[PDB]
Amino acid sequence: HMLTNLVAEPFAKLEQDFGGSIGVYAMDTGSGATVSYRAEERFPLCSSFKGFLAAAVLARSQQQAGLLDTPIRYGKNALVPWSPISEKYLTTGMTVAELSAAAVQYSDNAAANLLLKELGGPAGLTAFMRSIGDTTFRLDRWELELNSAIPGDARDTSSPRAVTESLQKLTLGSALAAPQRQQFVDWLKGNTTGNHRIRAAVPADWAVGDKTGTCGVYGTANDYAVVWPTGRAPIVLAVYTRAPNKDDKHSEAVIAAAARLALEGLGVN
Ligand SMILES: O=c1cc(CP(=O)(O)O)c2ccc(Br)cc2n1CC1CCCC1
Repeated sequence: HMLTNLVAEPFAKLEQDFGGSIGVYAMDTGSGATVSYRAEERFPLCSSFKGFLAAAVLARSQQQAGLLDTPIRYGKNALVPWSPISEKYLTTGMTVAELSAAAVQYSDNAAANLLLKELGGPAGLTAFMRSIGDTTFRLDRWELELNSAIPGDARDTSSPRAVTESLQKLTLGSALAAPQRQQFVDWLKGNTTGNHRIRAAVPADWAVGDKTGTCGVYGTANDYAVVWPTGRAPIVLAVYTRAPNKDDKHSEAVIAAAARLALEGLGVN
């Protein structure tokens, strides 16, 4: 609740050094204690929607047996920049399960767009988020246009608090059936793109699943994670940044430092 104040001045100093805005929401699932800094502001999702995309695919797999094993074929024209798995299987195709793992663990853009098409596009993923009680999340566009991160534009945004609340529901709550919940957790744990973000703030003997996002403009980048500290209940957190100038650079170091301050606020140093 009021752990925010153990670290509200440290967050203001971090954001001043960064030269932009940092949004943080962290929840101790044991006590319900929370740390919030700009937790209600909108930040561009960038690639961070791909974790929710995989969760929506897993949800649909509860109603559509065989969905995950469905082979998907795609042409050269489906490849977009940063498609490091899907480019290796262009001549063969991949299963829905494989595309979901590529979208989560490599942030694969072709895979993301192919899975968006299966769900009925950005409105389809937005519908899934509404179905679990998230009224903040909006996806509007596809890869790569959703990365514009225009100041003041609500398109393709959510808030750190809504991302944390939704992540808790999907990974630890009852939004997915048990097998689907563990598959989502296992994809997040195998992510390869987040070593310099939240993961950099967590001890090596704690389990962590995360999903990154990097727009590449307006100092805009983010990460959300579930962390299993030993001997206590899991922590769910979201760290989002943006900056006023198109040329402003994101900082992975600032996201790690924000994650450290959120864990210090919850008393999990
Ligand atoms: O779509 C992505 C995906 C990633 C990996 P994540 O978003 O951090 O999960 C990414 C990473 C660093 C940076 Br700079 C930019 C990125 N873009 C936008 C680019 C503009 C053309 C090429 C893709």
